[PDB]
Amino acid sequence: FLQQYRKQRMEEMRQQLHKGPQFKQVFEISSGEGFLDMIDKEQKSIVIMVHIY
Amino acid sequence: GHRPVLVLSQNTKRESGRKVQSGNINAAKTIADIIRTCLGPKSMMKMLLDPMGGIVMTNDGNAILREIQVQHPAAKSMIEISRTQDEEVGDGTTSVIILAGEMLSVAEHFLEQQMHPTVVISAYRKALDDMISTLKKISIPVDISDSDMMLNIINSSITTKAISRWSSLACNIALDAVKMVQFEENGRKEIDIKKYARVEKIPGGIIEDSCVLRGVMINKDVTHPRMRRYIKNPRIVLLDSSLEYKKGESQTDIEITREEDFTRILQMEEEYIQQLCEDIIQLKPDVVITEKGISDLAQHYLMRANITAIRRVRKTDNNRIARACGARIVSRPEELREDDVGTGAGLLEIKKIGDEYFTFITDCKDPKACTILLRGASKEILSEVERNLQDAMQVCRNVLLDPQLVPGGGASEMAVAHALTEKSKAMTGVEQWPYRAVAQALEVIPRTLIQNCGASTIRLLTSLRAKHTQENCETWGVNGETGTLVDMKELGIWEPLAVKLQTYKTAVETAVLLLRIDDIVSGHKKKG
Amino acid sequence: PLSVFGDRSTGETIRSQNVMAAASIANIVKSSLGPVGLDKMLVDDIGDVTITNDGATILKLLEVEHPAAKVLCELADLQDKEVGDGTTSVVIIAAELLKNADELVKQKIHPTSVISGYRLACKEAVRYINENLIVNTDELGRDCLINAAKTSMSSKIIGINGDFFANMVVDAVLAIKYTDIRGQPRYPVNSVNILKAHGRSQMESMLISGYALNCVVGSQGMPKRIVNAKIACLDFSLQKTKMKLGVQVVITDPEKLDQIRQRESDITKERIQKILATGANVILTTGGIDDMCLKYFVEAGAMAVRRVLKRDLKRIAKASGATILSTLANLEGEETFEAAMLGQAEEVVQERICDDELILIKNTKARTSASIILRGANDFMCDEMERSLHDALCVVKRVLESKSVVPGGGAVEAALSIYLENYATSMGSREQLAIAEFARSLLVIPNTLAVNAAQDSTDLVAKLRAFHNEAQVNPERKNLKWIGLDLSNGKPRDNKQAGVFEPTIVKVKSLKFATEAAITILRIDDLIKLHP
Ligand SMILES: Nc1ncnc2c1ncn2[C@@H]1O[C@H](COP(=O)(O)OP(=O)(O)O)[C@@H](O)[C@H]1O
Ligand SMILES: Nc1ncnc2c1ncn2[C@@H]1O[C@H](COP(=O)(O)OP(=O)(O)O)[C@@H](O)[C@H]1O
Ligand SMILES: [Mg+2]
Ligand SMILES: [Mg+2]
Repeated sequence: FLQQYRKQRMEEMRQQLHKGPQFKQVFEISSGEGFLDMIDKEQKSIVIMVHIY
Repeated sequence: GHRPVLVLSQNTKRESGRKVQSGNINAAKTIADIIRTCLGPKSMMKMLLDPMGGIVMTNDGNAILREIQVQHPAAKSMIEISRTQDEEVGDGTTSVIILAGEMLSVAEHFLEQQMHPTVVISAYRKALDDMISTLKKISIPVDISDSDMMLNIINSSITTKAISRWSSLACNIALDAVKMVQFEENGRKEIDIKKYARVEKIPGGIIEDSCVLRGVMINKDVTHPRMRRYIKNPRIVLLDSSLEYKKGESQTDIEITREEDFTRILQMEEEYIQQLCEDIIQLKPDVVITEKGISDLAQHYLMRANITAIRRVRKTDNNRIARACGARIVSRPEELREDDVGTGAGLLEIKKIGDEYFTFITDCKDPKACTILLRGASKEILSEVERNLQDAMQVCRNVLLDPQLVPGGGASEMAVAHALTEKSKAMTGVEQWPYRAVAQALEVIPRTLIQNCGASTIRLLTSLRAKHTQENCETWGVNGETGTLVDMKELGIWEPLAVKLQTYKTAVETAVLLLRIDDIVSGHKKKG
Repeated sequence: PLSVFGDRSTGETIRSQNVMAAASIANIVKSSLGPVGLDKMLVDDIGDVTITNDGATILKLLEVEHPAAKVLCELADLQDKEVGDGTTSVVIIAAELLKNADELVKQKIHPTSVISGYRLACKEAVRYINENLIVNTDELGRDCLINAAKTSMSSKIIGINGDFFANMVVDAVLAIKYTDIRGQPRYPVNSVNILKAHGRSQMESMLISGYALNCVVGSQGMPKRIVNAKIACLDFSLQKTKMKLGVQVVITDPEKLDQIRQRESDITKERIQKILATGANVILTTGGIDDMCLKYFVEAGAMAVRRVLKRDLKRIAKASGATILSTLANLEGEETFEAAMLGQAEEVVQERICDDELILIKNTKARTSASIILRGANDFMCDEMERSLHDALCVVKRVLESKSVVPGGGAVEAALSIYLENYATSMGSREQLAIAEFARSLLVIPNTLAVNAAQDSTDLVAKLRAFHNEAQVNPERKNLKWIGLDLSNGKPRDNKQAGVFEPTIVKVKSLKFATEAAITILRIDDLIKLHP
């Protein structure tokens, strides 16, 4: 029953006890040009994940 | 498009003057007022809803402040102060925020007039030096060899938490954990509550069954049912390297032309596994713990020697087991030595709790690491209990490192305030007013205790001040449960000098840091 | 008619625009000048908070669009790079010079005449400073360095604790003294490692008689303290050996595979065995160390640290006398490690600092090193502490290198204003006006100092000018050249006696850089802004 992933619970455990300092908030893009020059700029070999909401 | 000529960016906002100082001071005051009611033996708990869906039920100042997201940078500074206080001494987190807020309020009083902030800062620093001197003067020593007094100190530390109902059990657990994790090597003493003295919380059962184990407990089971689940006096061997055949670092393609080479290669894989297992067995152990995988063939060869094997153990857990059972982790099995075998663990047993298997090594002689097994109503209750136990262990370590002791219940605050007020009478300058104001700002702790107890703040505080004006009344504070004046050498509420020193220093320096700002610029790009 | 895809501004419009931009940049930081100045707290778009008093940091963090404003910001950065102090003063002086030059130009005075007058005034001001206002530090002793550090650290978060921080700075600077060729002593600041840790008060910051590493031991089984350390510094990783891209392993006889795989780690085992057999106790490497080598070091009872920074490793190696080894290859084609490559220290300890641990290498031999651990209330305060400490270290280095100092508190500015106002009458007819405006603009520093304290700036500056005029005219009143500003009481004061000193290089470089920036901006009378 390894598929049930008992390790998921402890993954949540140390994700909860991750760090000490403030956890910060997700950056919010306020303008379309902001999104455009955010993706256009920044290093190419770094992954950028955008969440439409 | 349309081009407006600009010096700075469009999204750059700048404000300065009295507005900035007032905003900073009110932000600090609001941060203090958030947790004002979570101080004292009669504090009320708060529910914090995580952005991730969790729930935090606590009256600890650091958790409440860290769970709150703020925009004003002064509030961010205050939260950082709370975290610093928690990390340094582990106690006094709620007191330092209130003290900083009160000091910033009494500073704002002067900044409303025509007094420059630098004068207030210099007066604050003089006052801080005098507070340190007075605190060191009124402190008393403690005998670390006296278990009763140490338990009393831990109790007075935890009387303000939800775990205070089971005070004796919690105090004994904390004292035993701190004492046994205490270590000495190469002339360097250490405690290291962070790495060792692990707290494991298993929901269910009763909290009266919680105890500190004479060893280490992990959430693991044997790799195969034929393993022995109960060994009387095990000899434990710890490893990091896998007990399975693995690829090498270099590209090592083979080229098979003869018929038997394939079966030969498989046979040598099996033979390598057997050789590793025989090298392990040569030390004649009973338990083998590995941070990585163990092959099935390795399990079989270990069974032939009647050896219990556990795999995929975390590095921190393996280090804790090494400290508990007196073993040394070995990477290459062929380099195992007799002194690397862990002898000293007086029992190993895998028992089932609920619907899960847990591995117990809980009869060690002189263990240097421990597992604090917490059982309780649910997950949040156990999280709060763990936080309280962490506070107790931090206080115990602070007392062990610094055997100075300071009266609690606001008695030290009033004593230091009276001493500073008496000292201020012989300065005759312009700095005497901020000096006296920040001296009297320490009275916010007894006032908060009286307010939380529900008694009359003004009458009790006036009586306490009048009592402290006497000749030997430095230990007179307020009873936080009955709202009456009492001598703390009779009530017994005492706190480490280190906690008080850290609280006063951090509060005064927070006030100094926030008093130096008159201009705020925001909105600019990070540029990096 | 031009048909240029862009905007064009010509003449008085662009001149006033440039002056406005420079004045705005100056006014941003004018509130952070002098002991009565106050810090600024900057917030990024991602919520990061920086609390600082340094002009260079403020102008670097700010996002600026106007080219003249960019020129002023780069001027502040250059002043920080080449001197380390006077970053706000140079910006203020340059902006005031530009404003007065534009005021002259608006009166139909040709910009070339203003530039010539500014150059003459700067040259004469430098000459007058070097010939009259400098004080040799030979007759002042160690107290001169302490006074310079105190003056530098005023207006900073560590100003009140200056009595302690100045001693710390002077000891740290003196600990790294060395003499290069030509017998000239040199003080390589930035070799003093600065570690920031929130926690105890400012007064409990530590000056380490050695080096401080922001690193911990690789394995928990290693000892945390070694008394007589034999430090071995390596520039290579200690991991399982892997062949390069050009080498391939092809197996035809199966019996060789086990030997190949065994040697693959026996190579590193032998290297570590040699390194430990030479007698080393502490091993520091810039590369990584895997578990097997960590266990070798643990069994040897030695301390091993991995991923050490290259600059930190170089500093430790040269302080302890060790040699950085990127390979264990000698000139005989063999693989050897010699005891002569081992550094020595009186102790190596992993100490706990606010629920965290760092490594201290105490009392390295054959060379003295220095490190400073700053304790503060939170991260922002520690950052400001580090910036102020760097400013003080740079000031002390400048004072020790060039043994001339000048009085602070605006005494130099007032003396230069009086002297240049007197001197302008002997040069030209319109460069006369330019030199007079240079002298008048030099008074912006004491004016800003007095304004920041809410004192009567006009009356104090008038009194200072009267004192310096009496000093320059009367021949036996030469002791009045040291009369500066006492901002605590709002009265003139003999700053040489009070201990308010600055390195001469700060004033000279600030004057030269501000004059050049003002000339560069004044050289513009037409702007074409091409559309992107
Ligand atoms: N029985 C008591 N009577 C009066 N005061 C008490 C008592 N127990 C604790 N206190 C006071 O309460 C304070 C502890 O409050 P607490 O909730 O721990 O805040 P913090 O976490 O900031 O220390 C101590 O300063 C102590 O003086
Ligand atoms: N103790 C003091 N008394 C009077 N003036 C001082 C004192 N300390 C520094 N000053 C003056 O304040 C001015 C501003 O210094 P500051 O702005 O802090 O340095 P920077 O220009 O590098 O930012 C200096 O020109 C100096 O002459
Ligand atoms: Mg407490
Ligand atoms: Mg300066």
